[PDB]
Amino acid sequence: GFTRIIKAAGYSWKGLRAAWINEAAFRQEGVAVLLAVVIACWLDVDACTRVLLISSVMLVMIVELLNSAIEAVVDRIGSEYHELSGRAKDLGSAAVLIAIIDAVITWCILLWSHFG
Amino acid sequence: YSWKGLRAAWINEAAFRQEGVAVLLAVVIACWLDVDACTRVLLISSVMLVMIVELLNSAIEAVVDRIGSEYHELSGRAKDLGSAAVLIAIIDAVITWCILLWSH
Amino acid sequence: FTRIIKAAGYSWKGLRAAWINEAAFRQEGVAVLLAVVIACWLDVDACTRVLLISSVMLVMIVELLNSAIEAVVDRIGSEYHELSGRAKDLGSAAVLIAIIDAVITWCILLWSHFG
Repeated sequence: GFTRIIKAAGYSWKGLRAAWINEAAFRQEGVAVLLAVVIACWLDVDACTRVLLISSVMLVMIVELLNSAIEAVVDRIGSEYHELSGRAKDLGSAAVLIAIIDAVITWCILLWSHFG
Repeated sequence: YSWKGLRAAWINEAAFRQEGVAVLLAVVIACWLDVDACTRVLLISSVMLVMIVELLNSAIEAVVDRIGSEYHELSGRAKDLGSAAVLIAIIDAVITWCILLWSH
Repeated sequence: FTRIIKAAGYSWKGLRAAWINEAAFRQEGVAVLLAVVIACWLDVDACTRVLLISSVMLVMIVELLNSAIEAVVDRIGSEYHELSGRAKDLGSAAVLIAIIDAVITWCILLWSHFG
């Protein structure tokens, strides 16, 4: 079904709008993302450098989204159950950090060869 | 664990079959074109990422369904959030191929 | 600046937990620093050096998200008394594709370099 694509596309924009509204950390990163994305589109670099500059930052977005989905499950569980170790939320937090450290290292290495 | 989940996602998820095709297709096309290593890697890694995310999405959807048969605001929020991550990976793959191939 | 310090602590607590508990994570931690060392020491261009480190770091990201899902299934599987590891499977499947992707990357990158 071709309409199945427009359906799953609907479920997506719903989760993008809901991430931007409820999740605060998603908003700040989205700023640094669209900035960096634009910067990459105007930097005089090669298609490999440009893609690597854009994708590394967009990975932060993807990971944060998966982190928000996990938290929504812990919150769901937290409504029925009383105690929460919050260890699942701690692991999803680390994943986002590693994505950021990655994008930072990516941008530095790529720009210090470029500007260097 | 590994092969049990890839055969489960293939038999069940229709969008995963379309990505499995896409991954292998990407590997081929990346190998045919006269491009350098980094280009070939980016051509493949981008599509493989879409698959990696879609698997994590289906993993979450599996948990949401196992928690309760009942839809909650927070459970619906979970599914939609993961479904959005897949889109970004798809778009990221689209951007990747465009920047690389327009330059070629 | 108070929310940022709070989140980074959650990340250290998460990293320290994954290290102590998950053996596969310790192997991947070794892999990252080793990937970094190998990628840097080789007279290698920027994009390749990034891709050599990025690909291995991506593995660590998926392993962490996987272990996060595993923790949720185990909170359920403790209070639900019903175990259908459909989720734990799909998680490990993702990490595998991350690893395959990493090997391919290192292959194609290092193959072209020494070509």
